Parts: sequence; C-alpha cells; structure tokens
Amino acid sequence: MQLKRVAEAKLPTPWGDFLMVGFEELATGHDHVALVYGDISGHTPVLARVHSECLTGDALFSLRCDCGFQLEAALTQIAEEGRGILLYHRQEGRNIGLLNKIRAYALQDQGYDTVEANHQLGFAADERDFTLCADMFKLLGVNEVRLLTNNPKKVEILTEAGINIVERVPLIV
Amino acid sequence: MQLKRVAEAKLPTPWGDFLMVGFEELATGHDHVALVYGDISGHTPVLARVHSECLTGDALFSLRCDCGFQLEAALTQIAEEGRGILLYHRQEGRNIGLLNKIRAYALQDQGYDTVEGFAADERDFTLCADMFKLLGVNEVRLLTNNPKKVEILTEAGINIVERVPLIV
Ligand SMILES: Nc1nc2c(ncn2[C@@H]2O[C@H](COP(=O)(O)CP(=O)(O)OP(=O)(O)O)[C@@H](O)[C@H]2O)c(=O)[nH]1
Ligand SMILES: Nc1nc2c(ncn2[C@@H]2O[C@H](COP(=O)(O)CP(=O)(O)OP(=O)(O)O)[C@@H](O)[C@H]2O)c(=O)[nH]1
Ligand SMILES: [Mg+2]
Ligand SMILES: [Zn+2]
Ligand SMILES: [Zn+2]
Repeated sequence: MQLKRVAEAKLPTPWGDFLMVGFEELATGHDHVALVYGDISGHTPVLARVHSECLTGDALFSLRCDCGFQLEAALTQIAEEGRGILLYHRQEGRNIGLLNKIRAYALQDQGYDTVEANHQLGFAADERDFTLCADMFKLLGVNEVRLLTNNPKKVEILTEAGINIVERVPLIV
Repeated sequence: MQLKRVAEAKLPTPWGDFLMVGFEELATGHDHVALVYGDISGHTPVLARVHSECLTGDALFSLRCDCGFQLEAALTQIAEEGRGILLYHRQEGRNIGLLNKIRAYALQDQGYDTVEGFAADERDFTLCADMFKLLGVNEVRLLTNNPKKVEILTEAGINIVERVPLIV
C-alpha cells in the first residue's frame, strides 16, 4: 500500500451521483481520485476505467488527443452499467508531467511522433506506475475487475501492476 | 518574476487554435498554463479570463459548482472576440488543494459552509500577473462577474482597465 484514502464526498453529475474518493501518496503527498457509481460491493466483478489525467484533453477541449472523449465515454458506460469505478490517475503526460507534454507537442509541431518525442526529452514511451491504481482498488475494497479499454496491451500491464482483471470491455469512442 | 515560460505548442480546439504556453514556478516547480487566442500584440487592452483550476468542475462534470461552465463560457467569449487569453491558474480549491476541497465538500455534506482550518481565499494572484508579463501583456479587460475580483487582481499587480461580464 503506497496510498491512503483521506476523504470522500458526493459528486453530483448529469449521470447522477458518484461517490468521489480522495487518495494521497504516502511518500509524495500527491493526490489521485476515484469516482464510484452505484454499489460496488458484491462478489460480482466491477466495471472500471483507469483514466490517466490529461489536462488539455480532459479540461481544455483539446482536439489534439481524445482523452476528453474517452473520459466522457467511460463515465457514460459506467452510468449505463449502474455500478462501476473510474480511477483518475493523476500522472500527466504518461507520468512525465504537463510541461513535458507541452514541449513534446512543441516537438511534434515539427514531425516526430510520441515515442521519439520523449526519448529526446529523456523519457521512455510510458513512465507510468499503475501499482498506485491497484492500491486505489484495494482501498475501495475491489478485487475482480472488468476493465474498460480498447487496448489489449493495457490489460497485460494493469494486471501486471497487480490488478485482478477478469474481463475486458471496449470503449465507445 | 516568480515564474518562467518553459514551452508552447499549438492547442487545437472546437473554437480554433490556441497557443498554449507552459509556465513553471521558479521556487516550487509547480506548473500553470495559458491559452492564447489570436494576436495578443498591440496597444489594445487584451481580453482575458483568470480561471482557477477546479478538477471536479473542469474535468469531472461536477454540478456541485459551475467551474466547468465558466471555463467553457470564457473560451467561447474569447473565441468570439478573436483575441484573448485564459490563464489556467493551477491553485486547486482556492489554493488549499484538491484533497482539502473534497474534505470541505465532505463537511458541506454535513453542516458547515464554504467558510469553515484555512481562510476564505488562500490564493496568490501575483503569479497570474507574472504570466501576463511573460506573455508581454499590460492592459487587461478582465472577464468576470465578481467586481471584487478586479480589486484583488489589480491589487496583485494586473493592470485591469475594464471588467467584462462573463455570460454563461
Ligand atoms: N508524452 C505524451 N503523452 C501524451 C500525449 N497525448 C496524450 N498523452 C498522455 O497519455 C495518457 C493517456 O494516453 P494513453 O495512450 O495512455 C490512453 P489510456 O492510458 O487511457 O489507454 P487506453 O485505455 O488504451 O485508451 C494521458 O496521461 C495523457 O496525458 C502525447 O502526445 N505525448
Ligand atoms: N473551499 C472551497 N473552494 C471552492 C468552492 N467552490 C469553488 N471553489 C474553488 O474556488 C476556485 C474558484 O472559485 P471562485 O468562486 O473563487 C471563482 P473566481 O475566484 O475565479 O471568481 P470569478 O472571476 O468571479 O468567477 C476554484 O479553484 C475552486 O476549486 C467551495 O464551496 N469551497
Ligand atoms: Mg474558476
Ligand atoms: Zn491527451
Ligand atoms: Zn469548482
């Protein structure tokens, strides 16, 4: 356990109420958050989406990526399921940070794609640590998970990070 | 100057392209960002909105506040003006932080209100003044419905020459 559950409140949205849970990294103090829809108790695998924070897409209407659409789509599918979870993993730009993501777009505003745009900035393809997400699930009393994703390689990674993914689920975007 | 302009890229949106500029606090390393629409040069006062980051409202569709609507409304009015700036001031929950904002809602989910162990507003807007300076901006036409904000922001060093109602 690298996180601690520090608080929760009712988050009213156009899909209904979500229980929003605040998490704090024990070692850094960094925050992360989860949105719980419905009753997640029960031996029934829980439908969940692991979303990595993307300021530009998530809040600034960026068309340069589909993060915002994926975010809305996940909440919708979770609402339609009536029971689910969305982990808002606050590791901006694949854990390199917002500023680095901007200077990556700055380089992409020249040609080079995502991969070499980071090797140039000193980072690898993906610098993220999903064990934190596994910790959030644990703190939420969640075991078996039906993961919302269109990338099969993600399931390999998240289960690898310690998440008991018993089933996959495509995202409508 | 407490900030440094570290990078910029084209930010395509449904209103067109914005030049997004990344800023870094010299003392903390914390980031902040600005979105520039059109050509902000010229002695003409610049229309701008100072938005304080609110994760729940800005990205998580929270109805518990109108931060998200204000955010969209500002970008729209700026787009309609054809020249403007939006400062995304990353001081969550009035500078107390996201976690504290959640445990505040937790109390509001109880009895207390938005004023009960921090003050009313812990924010420091001098950083915003710094972003404008780094953007080569002087005179500002501020987008806001709160007149008391103009007093505060000009106080923080922003040459606000006009308050402009933010239509939502
Ligand atoms: N270094 C870069 N990071 C980016 C770029 N565009 C988006 N991102 C970051 O990548 C993260 C999301 O992209 P992923 O491709 O990881 C999407 P997710 O993790 O949600 O995978 P899927 O479920 O398979 O869709 C998110 O944290 C963004 O901030 C880019 O051009 N460069
Ligand atoms: N502690 C609290 N912070 C809040 C609450 N509602 C919003 N906020 C936070 O306050 C910040 C912005 O809200 P304000 O009401 O201060 C809006 P601003 O200061 O930008 O005023 P205007 O220009 O008039 O729009 C933002 O960072 C929010 O996360 C609340 O009930 N309690
Ligand atoms: Mg605001
Ligand atoms: Zn993105
Ligand atoms: Zn808010």
